[PDB]
Amino acid sequence: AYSNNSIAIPTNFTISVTTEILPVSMTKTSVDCTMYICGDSTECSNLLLQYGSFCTQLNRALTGIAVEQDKNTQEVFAQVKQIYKTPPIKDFGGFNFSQILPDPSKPSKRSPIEDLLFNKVTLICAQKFNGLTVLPPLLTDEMIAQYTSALLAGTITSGWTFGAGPALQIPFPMQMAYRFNGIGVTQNVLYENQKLIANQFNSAIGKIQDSLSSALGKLQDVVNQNAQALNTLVKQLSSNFGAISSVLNDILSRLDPPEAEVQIDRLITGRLQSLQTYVTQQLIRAAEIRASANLAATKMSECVLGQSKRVDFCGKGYHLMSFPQSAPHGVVFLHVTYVPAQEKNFTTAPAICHDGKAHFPREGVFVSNGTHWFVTQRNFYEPQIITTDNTFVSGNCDVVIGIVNNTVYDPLQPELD
Amino acid sequence: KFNGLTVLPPLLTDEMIAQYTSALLAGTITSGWTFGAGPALQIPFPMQMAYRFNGIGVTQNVLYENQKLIANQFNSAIGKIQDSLSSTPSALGKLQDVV
Amino acid sequence: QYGSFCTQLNRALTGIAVEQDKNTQEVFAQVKQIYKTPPIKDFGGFNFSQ
Amino acid sequence: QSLQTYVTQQLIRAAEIRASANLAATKMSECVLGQSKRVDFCGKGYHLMS
Amino acid sequence: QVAVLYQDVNCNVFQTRAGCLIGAEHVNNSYECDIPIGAGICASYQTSQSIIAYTMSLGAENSV
Amino acid sequence: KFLPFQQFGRDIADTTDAVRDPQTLEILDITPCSFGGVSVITPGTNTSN
Ligand SMILES: *[C@@H]1O[C@H](CO)[C@@H](O[C@@H]2O[C@H](CO)[C@@H](O)[C@H](O)[C@H]2NC(C)=O)[C@H](O)[C@H]1NC(C)=O
Ligand SMILES: *[C@@H]1O[C@H](CO)[C@@H](O)[C@H](O)[C@H]1NC(C)=O
Ligand SMILES: *[C@@H]1O[C@H](CO)[C@@H](O)[C@H](O)[C@H]1NC(C)=O
Ligand SMILES: *[C@@H]1O[C@H](CO)[C@@H](O)[C@H](O)[C@H]1NC(C)=O
Ligand SMILES: *[C@@H]1O[C@H](CO)[C@@H](O)[C@H](O)[C@H]1NC(C)=O
Ligand SMILES: *[C@@H]1O[C@H](CO)[C@@H](O)[C@H](O)[C@H]1NC(C)=O
Ligand SMILES: *[C@@H]1O[C@H](CO)[C@@H](O)[C@H](O)[C@H]1NC(C)=O
Ligand SMILES: *[C@@H]1O[C@H](CO)[C@@H](O)[C@H](O)[C@H]1NC(C)=O
Repeated sequence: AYSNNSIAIPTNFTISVTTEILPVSMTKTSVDCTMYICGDSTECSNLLLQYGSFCTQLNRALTGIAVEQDKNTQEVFAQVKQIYKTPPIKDFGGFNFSQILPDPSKPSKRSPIEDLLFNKVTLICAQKFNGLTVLPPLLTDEMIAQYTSALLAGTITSGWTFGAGPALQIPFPMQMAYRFNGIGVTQNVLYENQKLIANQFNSAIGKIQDSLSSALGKLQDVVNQNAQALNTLVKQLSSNFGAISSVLNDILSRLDPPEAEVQIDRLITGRLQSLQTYVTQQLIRAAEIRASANLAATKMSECVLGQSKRVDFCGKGYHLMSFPQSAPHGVVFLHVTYVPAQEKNFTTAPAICHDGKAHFPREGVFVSNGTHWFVTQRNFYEPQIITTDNTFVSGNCDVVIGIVNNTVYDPLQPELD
Repeated sequence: KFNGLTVLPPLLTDEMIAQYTSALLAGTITSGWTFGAGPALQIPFPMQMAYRFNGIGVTQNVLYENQKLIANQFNSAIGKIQDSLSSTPSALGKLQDVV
Repeated sequence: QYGSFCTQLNRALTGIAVEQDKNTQEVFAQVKQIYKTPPIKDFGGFNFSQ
Repeated sequence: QSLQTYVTQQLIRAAEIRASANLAATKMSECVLGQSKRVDFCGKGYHLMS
Repeated sequence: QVAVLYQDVNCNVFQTRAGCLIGAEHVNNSYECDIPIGAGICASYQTSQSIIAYTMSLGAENSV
Repeated sequence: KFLPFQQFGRDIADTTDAVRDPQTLEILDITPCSFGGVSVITPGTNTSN
């Protein structure tokens, strides 16, 4: 419903948390081009040697892919030059954080949500050394978890300043008041019902686990695509490519040397074409993954280390904060956001004028109780008497359309009486 | 129709895309930015424009004292863009080249 | 006997085709609840008829 | 060979168009659904709305 | 003087998850390094003078 | 409509006409017969059949 003198103001809020999952790296492989298309054959290698420097180019491409994956993993997480620890006493003012920071009981040193994400994501990894190998990631899972825990401790015990110089401690309720002031609502609306908010926050953190126990589509899809591409590369060894047989030993033994090169070269060309296709596909996939990792790094740098005024970049609704969590070849952000609810509709007016002088709100809006007029903040509903402190004067209410007559209290008047 | 080459229809027909665009326009016209961050809250359009003016440093009273001029300028600009979009063939080039 | 090139090409093209629908959906469907403008266009002077 | 070349070119173009669509989605989120303080992300001048 | 690392070998020797490493010895403490090896371990040159390997140090640990 | 001297016809690959019979000539368009892919919609093997 829309009218030229009607506004709707929410009288309540709900704090929600949203999970955003982004893959930052994929498994790195490095196939031996000389070995892949020549299964330990001297004549095969001799024939390939005259086919240009294709193998060196393919090896360089794969090595570059692996290096850029290590760079992506380093860049997404290692945003902090120092490692922070949460204090032993977990007194944050009612905020139960026991679900995001790691617990010491489990040997894995990972948080319950981190553990659930690790357990959720799983031929695929057994190709039996057929000229191919996987290299371990430069950062282990334990070090990634340590980075995430350091970021978490910094963003809990030091607000946003730890990402912009030295870490300055600050009590968590005051940090949340700072965030509330950032989104627009005055900080007092926190302290007036802080306990309630805490419970709400806890409840939200208590749901995503179930919401994650029922998903991981991006990470699983990346892993499945990589495994399936590797499997379809390995399986191509059994094709004839127009030759007598798909095995170098069989074609060498059955056929004479001078009449087997004409048939070995077709198999060489087929294997080289398959390997080239695999390398090109991996290059395109790595470019896509690098774009995703850059987006994840930007989200970690803005949503976590600070407060983002961008509308839909760190979860739906006004953004309060965010907590990062590791995941196998990916990162999961829990965005803590603030959304209005339980709105009521009043009748508004752009300004109110009296004794030939207009008055506009300093920061807020004018609403109608039904017979009286009030000035309140934009998002939350908190009526206040329209005094000269909350309003400023400009004009004579002869040019503003929609002026509503009313009186503005002067705090100096009662002193005279 | 050639041999072995085919085109699949889009998931969202142009009517549905137009409906989505109209929904976004109506939301941004009758509710400002609130409909993108929770439940939609109604607010008069001059008041929303005053909020947006206050969001770039210009005081609120500027719009409430020059509303007629602001509306006339907005209407003139909209007419001018509609007229100009049909002037040069290259205006939609960033799309056409793709095709 | 030339391998599995056909499957690879078909999978790549199908992936592109699905990705286009994903692009359109995530570009336009930013709201899960469509709105309608009021019948009366008293916007205070601004003309949205175009 | 011809079909492989066509598929690779299509993959590159699809990646570029996906980047453009992501930029369009970001602009729709931050310019229509709200006011953006990024200076030249909503045309020249101070942004008002979109 | 350089060091040599193999990839998949059940190997101044020093076993490493990334593969057998010879030519360098591991140290018990840890420093932020510049030559990545893998599996959280990495080598560098230090003052005689030799090449060493160690697990990476994330940063100067401090609790506020 | 084709000038009465040609025999074949194509825009890219082949749409030939003009039946080669010396006694009778007639223009016959050549087109495929609606080849097409086939897709399958399944709610899920563990949900229904
Ligand atoms: C907004 O602009 C439109 C532009 O078409 C105006 O529409 C005009 O309406 C009158 C009323 O009969 C017609 O005679 C004109 O031909 C229309 N077009 C133009 C260009 O004038 C419309 O009046 C304007 N105002 C509103 C409130 O919609
Ligand atoms: C806001 O909603 C919560 C939901 O549980 C409720 O407890 C609270 O009382 C509401 N606020 C007010 C002011 O009633
Ligand atoms: C206006 O405020 C007074 C406070 O005393 C209240 O009694 C009254 O109900 C309010 N008006 C309406 C229409 O509710
Ligand atoms: C609102 O519009 C109505 C027309 O329905 C008009 O009578 C009234 O004066 C307008 N008020 C303002 C403040 O624009
Ligand atoms: C407000 O008061 C002035 C003078 O007291 C009067 O001229 C004007 O009509 C009043 N406004 C309304 C809406 O009655
Ligand atoms: C590596 O060698 C050591 C020492 O012989 C042995 O204990 C270990 O089981 C070996 N591991 C593998 C994977 O071969
Ligand atoms: C590290 O400490 C262990 C335990 O005292 C010791 O056995 C080992 O030799 C030390 N490392 C070096 C390089 O001295
Ligand atoms: C299908 O539903 C059954 C019934 O709960 C479940 O056991 C199974 O894991 C589901 N998935 C598959 C692939 O069968």
